[PDB]
Amino acid sequence: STIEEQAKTFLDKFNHEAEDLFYQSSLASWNYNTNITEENVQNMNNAGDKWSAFLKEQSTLAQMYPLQEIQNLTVKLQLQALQQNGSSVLSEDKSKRLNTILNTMSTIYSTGKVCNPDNPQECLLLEPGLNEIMANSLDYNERLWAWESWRSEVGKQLRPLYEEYVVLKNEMARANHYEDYGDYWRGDYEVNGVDGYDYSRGQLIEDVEHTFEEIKPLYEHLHAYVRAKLMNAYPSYISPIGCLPAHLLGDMWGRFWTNLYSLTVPFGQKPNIDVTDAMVDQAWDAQRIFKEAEKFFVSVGLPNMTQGFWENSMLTDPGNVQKAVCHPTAWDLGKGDFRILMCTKVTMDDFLTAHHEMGHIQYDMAYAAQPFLLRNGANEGFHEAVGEIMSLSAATPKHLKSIGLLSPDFQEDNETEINFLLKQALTIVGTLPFTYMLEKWRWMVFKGEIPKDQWMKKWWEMKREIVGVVEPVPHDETYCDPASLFHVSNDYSFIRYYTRTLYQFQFQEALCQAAKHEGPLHKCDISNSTEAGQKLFNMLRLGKSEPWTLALENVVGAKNMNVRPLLNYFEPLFTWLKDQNKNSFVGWSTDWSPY
Amino acid sequence: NITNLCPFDEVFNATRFASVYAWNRKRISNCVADYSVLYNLAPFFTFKCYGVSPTKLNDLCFTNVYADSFVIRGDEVRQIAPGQTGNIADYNYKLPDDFTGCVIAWNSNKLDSKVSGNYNYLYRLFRKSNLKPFERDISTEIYQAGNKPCNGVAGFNCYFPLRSYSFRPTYGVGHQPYRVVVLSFELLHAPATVCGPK
Ligand SMILES: *[C@@H]1O[C@H](CO)[C@@H](O)[C@H](O)[C@H]1NC(C)=O
Ligand SMILES: *[C@@H]1O[C@H](CO)[C@@H](O)[C@H](O)[C@H]1NC(C)=O
Ligand SMILES: *[C@@H]1O[C@H](CO)[C@@H](O)[C@H](O)[C@H]1NC(C)=O
Ligand SMILES: [Cl-]
Ligand SMILES: [Zn+2]
Repeated sequence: STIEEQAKTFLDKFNHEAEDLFYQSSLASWNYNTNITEENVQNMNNAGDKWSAFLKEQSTLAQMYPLQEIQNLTVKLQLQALQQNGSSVLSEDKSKRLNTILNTMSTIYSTGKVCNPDNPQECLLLEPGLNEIMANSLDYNERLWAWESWRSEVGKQLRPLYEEYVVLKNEMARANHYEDYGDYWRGDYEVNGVDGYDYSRGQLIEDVEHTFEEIKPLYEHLHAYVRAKLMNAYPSYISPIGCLPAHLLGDMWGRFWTNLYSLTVPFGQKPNIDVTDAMVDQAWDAQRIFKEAEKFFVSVGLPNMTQGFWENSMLTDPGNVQKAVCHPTAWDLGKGDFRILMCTKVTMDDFLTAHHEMGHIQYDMAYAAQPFLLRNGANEGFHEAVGEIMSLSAATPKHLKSIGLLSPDFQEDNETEINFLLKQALTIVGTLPFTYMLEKWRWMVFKGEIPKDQWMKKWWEMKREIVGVVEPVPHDETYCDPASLFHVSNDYSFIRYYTRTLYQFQFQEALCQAAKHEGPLHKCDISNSTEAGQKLFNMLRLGKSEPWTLALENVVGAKNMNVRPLLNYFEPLFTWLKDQNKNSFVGWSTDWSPY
Repeated sequence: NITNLCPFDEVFNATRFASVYAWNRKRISNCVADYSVLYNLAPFFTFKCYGVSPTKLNDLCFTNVYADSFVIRGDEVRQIAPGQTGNIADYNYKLPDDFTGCVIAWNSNKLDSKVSGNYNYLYRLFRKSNLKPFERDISTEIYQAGNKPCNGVAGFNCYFPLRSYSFRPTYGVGHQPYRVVVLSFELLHAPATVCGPK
């Protein structure tokens, strides 16, 4: 028989045994995350070890099918997913050395704590307390201490570890026939093989930098508005022409600007839309929130939730006897098992989180008829972009009075949509220059374009130039300011947060045309529209089997990542921001430093 | 006056169903065939007759009746039909294309699913050629997927042909077990023994 027909036969054997061993791992992972027990730890660790021992053996067996005499692109896609060596191309003493720096980094990050210089008995961890100083404090020197001491204690311990981490990850990727480790991360977008839908790994860098040039008119008007409003909370500390100090942006790293809404609100006397107080008067519970979420998905023609959804999911915090990990998660266990783990309070944010995690289940339910290695998103940004356009329609005042949570005699004016859209751009637009330069710094560290004696020199030369954020203190090369973030210490690709944000409004504007919506894009509700649900489902059904450039064309009609739907969304905000920044300098000077 | 009923209670209301590769055939002859056991319909929902009418079952009289019983998944019940292609239809149980008879299927999840997995139900995954209609292949010979003769052992490009089902109750429908009975009506130019009630 031919070597391709021996590969179809090998994958038929694999798909039967991978689907059995992945269910046992996922069911043991579910039982721990709902019932934290040492026996539930050993069930989770043993079922996940059998699945990793199986996937290691089948990776070795898949390498005997050369991937050169195989012409079906469907068979070729799941062999190369299984032929991925990873760290097995390295030597065995360096494969344990690379795993040593990776486990030490998460240990220094999670168990690193900072003690205040007033009392030595009290110290502060990051996630409680030091996140509360960076979010809610309005004193300059109080959050200047919490910003600097997190980077002068925990970022100092990660500097000699990160220089060894880059070298071994580059040895791993060069042995896997890439250029560097940043080239291996860009391989999630490589679509070599299909005519008319090709995409190279270097093409991602050029397409990210091209879309970012159009965000800068919208972003530097948001930067000029936030800076003019932060001159009232911290006077004699902000320059009218300078950058923003890094410890005043609402969190530890300046990743999101969402905690700046108390100071940058346009019309502060008008309250936001919050149907949390309207929920308790109608006596909503966690079941009502989630049945109104799956009512929304059948209105666009997607399926309702399965019988085993309502029998096996955890939709409520089970009390202080049953201890569960209370993070909202959608679970695709395989073999028709779809569960959502969530500890749902009767709030507006849990009502939109219910539409988020159900948008993940509806996408897991759609590609269930694929082979096992093709059951994922089209790329890494596709899956979170689908869950984000469901919360986008559900939070509209159109949708919120069609289910009866707003009053029928409710009038929305222009002094509330600016309050809505600016709160969005603090979260959505305010994270895109952070996401773009943190990957552009990492892509050049792996490429060797930044030598290790100039890491924090070009980290702050790019933070001034791209984000418009200045350092409050000088930093030499003993600091490692990127690795103070979770995703840099824990070895995660970060450009998926950039591409998801552009896919989200590309997805939303396409389903908005199909629903035939009247006016502004931020008022779009795709509910009661089966043409918007059928255009989405033709992408959701493919999973990982087609090009992501082809799956993007099944909804949007274009083959590439596009930023014009994002700028169309914030168009009433951009008009109001350009009128407000008339007496102020729009832009920053990278020469100004606050020290 | 009624006569001896046909033993369908030891077919449908059994406790042991077969694997689909080793399906159990039962010959039914010389009795009155009461097809009004359809009143079990609330678990017994699937009922599809080919080549004969469902209501005109007692209108016709037959020589022999073959009942074939096994367990498949929920997503493979569509393969128990004339002119179908799949894993079950090609290597496990093939219906004729001119098939006269009925296919009865029902969900068996609260009877054939274990929390640790029901690994007792098997199916043939690999075979050198498609099955003939009503052929039963029960061999456990090592399938040769490549060009080496495989030496009677399972290794690279040499697979064991039979795989299991591993039924668990938290599966979705389509992976939950379904008990299937296939009734096959013969006319062998003989004294037609199997008749409906008059
Ligand atoms: C590739 O393989 C799949 C399943 O093995 C098959 O359905 C398809 O026809 C093959 N060819 C192409 C061009 O996709
Ligand atoms: C989905 O299931 C719910 C729960 O019974 C039901 O009310 C609804 O009508 C179903 N929708 C469809 C389209 O089957
Ligand atoms: C769909 O339309 C019906 C009837 O007009 C309405 O009651 C319901 O609220 C709508 N659902 C939405 C907008 O989600
Ligand atoms: Cl930083
Ligand atoms: Zn999500």
